[PDB]
Amino acid sequence: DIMVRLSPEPDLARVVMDDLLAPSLLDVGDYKIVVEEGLPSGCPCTTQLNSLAHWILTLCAMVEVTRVDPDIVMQESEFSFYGDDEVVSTNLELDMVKYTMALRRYGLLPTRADKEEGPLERRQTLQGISFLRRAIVGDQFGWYGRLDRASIDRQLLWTKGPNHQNPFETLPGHAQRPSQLMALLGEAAMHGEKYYRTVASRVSKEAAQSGIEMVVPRHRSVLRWVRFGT
Amino acid sequence: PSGTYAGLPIADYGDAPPLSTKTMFWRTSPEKLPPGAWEPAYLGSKDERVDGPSLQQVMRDQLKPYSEPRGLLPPQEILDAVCDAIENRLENTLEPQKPWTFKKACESLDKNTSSGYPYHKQKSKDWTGSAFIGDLGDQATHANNMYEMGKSMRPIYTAALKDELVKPDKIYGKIKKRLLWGSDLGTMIRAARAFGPFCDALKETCIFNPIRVGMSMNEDGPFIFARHANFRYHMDADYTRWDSTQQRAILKRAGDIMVRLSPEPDLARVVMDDLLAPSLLDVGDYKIVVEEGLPSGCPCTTQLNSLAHWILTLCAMVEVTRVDPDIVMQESEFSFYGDDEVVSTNLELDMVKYTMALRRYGLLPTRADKEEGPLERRQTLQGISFLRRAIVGDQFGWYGRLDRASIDRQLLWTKGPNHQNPFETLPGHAQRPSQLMALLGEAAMHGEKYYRTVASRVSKEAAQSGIEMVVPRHRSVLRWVRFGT
Amino acid sequence: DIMVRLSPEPDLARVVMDDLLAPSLLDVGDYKIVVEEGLPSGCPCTTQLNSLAHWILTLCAMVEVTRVDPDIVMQESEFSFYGDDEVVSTNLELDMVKYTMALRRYGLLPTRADKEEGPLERRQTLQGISFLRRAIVGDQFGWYGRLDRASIDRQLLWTKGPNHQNPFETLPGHAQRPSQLMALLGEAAMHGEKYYRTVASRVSKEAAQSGIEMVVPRHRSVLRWVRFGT
Repeated sequence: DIMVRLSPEPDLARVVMDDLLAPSLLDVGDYKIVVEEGLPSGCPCTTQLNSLAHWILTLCAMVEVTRVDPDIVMQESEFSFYGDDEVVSTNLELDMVKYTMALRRYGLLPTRADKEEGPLERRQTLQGISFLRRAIVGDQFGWYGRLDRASIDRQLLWTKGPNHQNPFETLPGHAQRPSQLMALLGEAAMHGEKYYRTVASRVSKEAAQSGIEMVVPRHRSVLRWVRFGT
Repeated sequence: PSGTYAGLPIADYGDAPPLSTKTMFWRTSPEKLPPGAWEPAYLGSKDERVDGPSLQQVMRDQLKPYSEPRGLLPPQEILDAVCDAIENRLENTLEPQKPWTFKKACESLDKNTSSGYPYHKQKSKDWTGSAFIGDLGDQATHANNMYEMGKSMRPIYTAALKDELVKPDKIYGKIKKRLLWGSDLGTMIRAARAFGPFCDALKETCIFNPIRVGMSMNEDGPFIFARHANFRYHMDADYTRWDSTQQRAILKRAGDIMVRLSPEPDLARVVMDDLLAPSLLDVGDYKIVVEEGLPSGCPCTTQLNSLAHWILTLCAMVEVTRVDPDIVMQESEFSFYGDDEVVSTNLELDMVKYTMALRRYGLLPTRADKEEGPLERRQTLQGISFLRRAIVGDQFGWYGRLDRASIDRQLLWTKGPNHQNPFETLPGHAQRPSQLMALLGEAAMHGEKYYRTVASRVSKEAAQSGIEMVVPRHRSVLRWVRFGT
Repeated sequence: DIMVRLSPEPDLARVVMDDLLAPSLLDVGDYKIVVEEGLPSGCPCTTQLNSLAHWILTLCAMVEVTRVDPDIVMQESEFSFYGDDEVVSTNLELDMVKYTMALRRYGLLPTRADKEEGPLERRQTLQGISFLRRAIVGDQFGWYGRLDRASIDRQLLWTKGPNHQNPFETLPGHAQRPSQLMALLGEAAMHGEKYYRTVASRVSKEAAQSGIEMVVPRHRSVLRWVRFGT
């Protein structure tokens, strides 16, 4: 409803929007089945429309529970959505027992992060919450998102290439991993000297057998590049 | 199916469309061609200059020597000695490249020319000034994956007959017509990726290294030939049926070097190992198997071929002279472009033993530019030729000048659309501004008198003509060709 | 006479040239004076006109001595000229006594390039002559002009700067070092390994405590940039 009304062509956008939401047709090999429900996640718009719903579902719960009108909640809160991924920040004194119910009651399925169990927890720090799969971290210089070391490590163990049947198969030098390789250093240097140095272990070797060779940067040197850019 | 086509095994059915019964050449005057004048090659059963064998048959004729017993390998002790020397020299000269992208490889290809197996579409039919879509697109994609993955593909070469001007005999005597191998786009881009960096390296050291592929006769000529002149003895060595007489064993030796100087060697090994594996050739009705000789389709091959050449020659010299190939190669300047060679050297070379060596390898030199041998060598660099140009010893330096008789032709014939009868006149041509110029400058270097008779012909060839152009003065244009830019 | 003939405004050149050659006025401070002879050497074209005379003078003797038509000698000879700077190569059998005598008669003062004495010797080897204070050298790859040891030694020991009265003074961290300092790196490669190491360091020494850091490429890696390219 919202996106159509907000589009330069409401008359036309409506016909298209009705089409998406109409009980959907999903080709699953042997058949095309009718999917009446959930989200039809094909199209371009989709992920925006998806987040838009998430906005609508979070707000409803907050208003249902706190009983403050939705403009005041929203002037008292900072929201972050991306499809299903979400941070919800508010000064309002929200009942977490009462909240989770409303959510579940709408048929949603919230879990206590990857810590298991509730009611959902609230905290008075932002540290620890994450978003787009990076850790939300704050220091003397401001806030930033930091892809965690476990997550960094895998990227060292796997590289993308053409479709094949055995995952343990190794490529050649693969002469197009300098872009990706650089980021890894950046990501690492935000975990202090100890770590970055042992990521300086691997990013070194896997640079020998590759298309070109450059020298590995200094920590403080790359951390700056990483934090304030560019 | 099975199992013998012109001396060679059958492996499968062919998919090659039929041979061109047509020429691209067209006459410039209706005037009756001079006596003994070159003409486009024979065009089969519909050709009207003669009734002769099928093109099918002509091609069988061309395939005879691929089945011939191969010649012998150079002595093992001399073979490695050289090969290790050649690579070290490249290593001391070649600027290391950065790997060729699909993007780059897809760009390199001569877009005006058949796709090969299996669509057989001219490449332009499917390109976007950008990348291959549709048919070739898919073909181009698949091969690229097989590259990065270091997995293998079987080249499928298509066979053709070169449309060119030939000595009239080769129409009215024993009909001959030269064989070409069309590569398939898969092998094409694949080899382009694998071996493009190397060829580029070669390009940008073609004056310092004997492999002159990519050179400019005009810009680079005066200094390549200047290096040659720095040596006492010079020799034509003129080879018959180079590509057919080749030994894969040596093609593998040049393959090894090439692969050794490639950015992604492991990826390159495969491509080579394929290129060199017994070649499948698509000759119309049947695909057959060519185990020996040089498979000529893809990029690379010409540098590959010269590189082999380099080896063979360097072998004979070490074989005969008894000298370490480093010294030979430092008492000598070479020039190879495919089979076209010129060898300049300070070492007294026993011409009898030397020729013998080459023949023993299963090569076929004829006599320099006369009849019968022992091969011979001169004290002077004039008289030798290369890339169809006579090397000239001028006060302003050395150069390449296209011979009189070669000019007469380029004035007698013009390239156009494909037609049935070479003798028709191309109704009021347009495209000559560049080509006319060059031949006017070619004739420039043959003196003031020759230039006049040319100028006039140029002009009535500028009669019914697209651009009403000036004949510049001789002095002026002679300045223009020699010195540049 | 030649320069004018072969210039697009001959009429007007005739003047400037007739001007440029007329008994010349030279301000030495106390007085301007008249110099009627020798080269008047301030003008853009100056060095070409002077080269042009060197040619004329070289041929004049050569032709006198061999007694062959000057254009013939020019097709049995190759010449390089740069003001007073020459290399004369030839297939003509040339009498070194009479040649020396012929020039010293034109009033020239040649000498034996490396042993300071005439008649001028003539060797069978292009190696050991210099041109533009680089020495002619030939290896298995071809010929090249190389700058010698002492000159490259001198180029490290000193550097340009603004005007000053005492030359042992040292300015701060000279920033226009790199673009040159690299070339020095180049020109020493051509003396091979041992020496190149000797320079490789002296280069490190400075450039670090100057602009940024220097990459000191491997000896064989410069040789290729230096000899071949690019």
